[PDB]
Amino acid sequence: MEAGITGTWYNQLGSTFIVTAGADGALTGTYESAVGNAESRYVLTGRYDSAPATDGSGTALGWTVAWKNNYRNAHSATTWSGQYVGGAEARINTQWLLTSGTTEANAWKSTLVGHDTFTKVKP
Amino acid sequence: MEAGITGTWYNQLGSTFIVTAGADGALTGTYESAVGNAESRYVLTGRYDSAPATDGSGTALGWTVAWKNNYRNAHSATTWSGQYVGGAEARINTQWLLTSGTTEANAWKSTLVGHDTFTKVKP
Amino acid sequence: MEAGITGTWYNQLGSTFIVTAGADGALTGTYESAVGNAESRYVLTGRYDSAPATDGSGTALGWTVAWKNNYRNAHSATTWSGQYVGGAEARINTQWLLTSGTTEANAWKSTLVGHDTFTKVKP
Amino acid sequence: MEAGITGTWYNQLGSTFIVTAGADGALTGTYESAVGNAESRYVLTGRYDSAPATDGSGTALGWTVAWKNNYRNAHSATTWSGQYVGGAEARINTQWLLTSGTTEANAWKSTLVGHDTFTKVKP
Amino acid sequence: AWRHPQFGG
Amino acid sequence: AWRHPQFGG
Amino acid sequence: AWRHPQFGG
Amino acid sequence: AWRHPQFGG
Repeated sequence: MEAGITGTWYNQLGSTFIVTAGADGALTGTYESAVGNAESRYVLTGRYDSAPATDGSGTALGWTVAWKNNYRNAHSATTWSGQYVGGAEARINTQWLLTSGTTEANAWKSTLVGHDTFTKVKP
Repeated sequence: MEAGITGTWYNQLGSTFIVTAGADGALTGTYESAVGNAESRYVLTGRYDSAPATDGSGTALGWTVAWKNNYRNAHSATTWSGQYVGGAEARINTQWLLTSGTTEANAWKSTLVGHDTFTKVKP
Repeated sequence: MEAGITGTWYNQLGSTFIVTAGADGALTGTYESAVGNAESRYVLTGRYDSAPATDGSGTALGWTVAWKNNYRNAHSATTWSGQYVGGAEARINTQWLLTSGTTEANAWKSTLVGHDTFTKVKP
Repeated sequence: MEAGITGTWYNQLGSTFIVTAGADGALTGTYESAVGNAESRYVLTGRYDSAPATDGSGTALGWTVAWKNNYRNAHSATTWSGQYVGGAEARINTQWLLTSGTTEANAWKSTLVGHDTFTKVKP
Repeated sequence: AWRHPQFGG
Repeated sequence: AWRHPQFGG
Repeated sequence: AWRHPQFGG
Repeated sequence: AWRHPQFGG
């Protein structure tokens, strides 16, 4: 189990990540790049190290969001890979890969890469 | 729903990816980098586009494996981001990010990047 | 100095990479994604480890191409990072990052990631 | 030509990037992760878009540093891919790939990925 | 081009 | 969208 | 260094 | 492990 992961996280763009960390190492929740906007809400699932080293190392984790809900389908999926770092300034530092479904000829532009930092405090 | 994703996939290194694609867009299964070896078996969860474009584009998907099971804990997690391409030579082309839990000073070496191609036929 | 890097390399898409490895660790040459087509020819510069380990490890290298020549300007640049592996089946395995100049609002789609394998034999 | 690239840049870790932007689109200079420390100084070469769009888009660029100088050889090379954004708060936002020379069996851990932001003002 | 939903699109 | 020159564009 | 489990380690 | 020169190593 990883105590301080469960809860609401905000990236620097305004997006909200709401997650529950299961004792089993399961991450379950929703991602919304808007303010309680249902059309901007998507389901996420992931995994985290439920028994991290005690030496001050961070807690490795990862999650995926397929960009399809009841209002839209962007034919793409993003995976965030990173680690949770506890403390008064808790944060989840990540790197992401956004892949779009493409034809074979267009596969060269299928994957974008970037990074996000989530904190527990509003934007 | 995405018909041909459910099943057993093999990467070019020998690893086995066993997954079930739920109608809801859920990916559930196990990853084993060995031959039915229980100590090499890890749980995976992900998401996929359950209503992909019909124009011949691939089906975007992503999954995460936290490297901890009942036999070992590597304090790390890998996310694979990619797309499923159907046909007689079905394949899942992906790019991955392997993040290890590190201390703040060692964060520069926290994330490795690579790529994998899975097919339905043995290695 | 790294003996077998100087020369003509081909990726799996047909692109041609012509490079000269300087004794100083300098990589200089041209990249053309076409057949001797001048409008498809761009200048490249990079660096390589000129005194690699002798234990069978590969030779680390990297190069950049800004996509502007006398016929076109795609307002973007690609960096390839990888290693040279000698032998009868010499090859340069790389991972690349293609960044396009964007406005601040569009920065999320500025960088694409992929991979290429170059060999000395035609496509 | 890109007016405001030539000069001294600092990342958030203290590293110094000294570069000259040639009219031809050439980037030439040195990278030092220390304070005028000669053993920490390495040569860099790259390319940039010398005629960027005028619509407020950034200027795409990329450079490579092979980690070998007269004092040390880390058998690795890093490529930074990104864009220059002018203004009172000029900055170069990048994503990097650090590849180490490895044996074939160890190739899975050959490439690290991260990101850096350089400003013209001290750390 | 169009705002992807990940970025408030 | 349009074929980038890196890919034979 | 040590074989990570992802790669048959 | 050891401080790579890119990071002040």
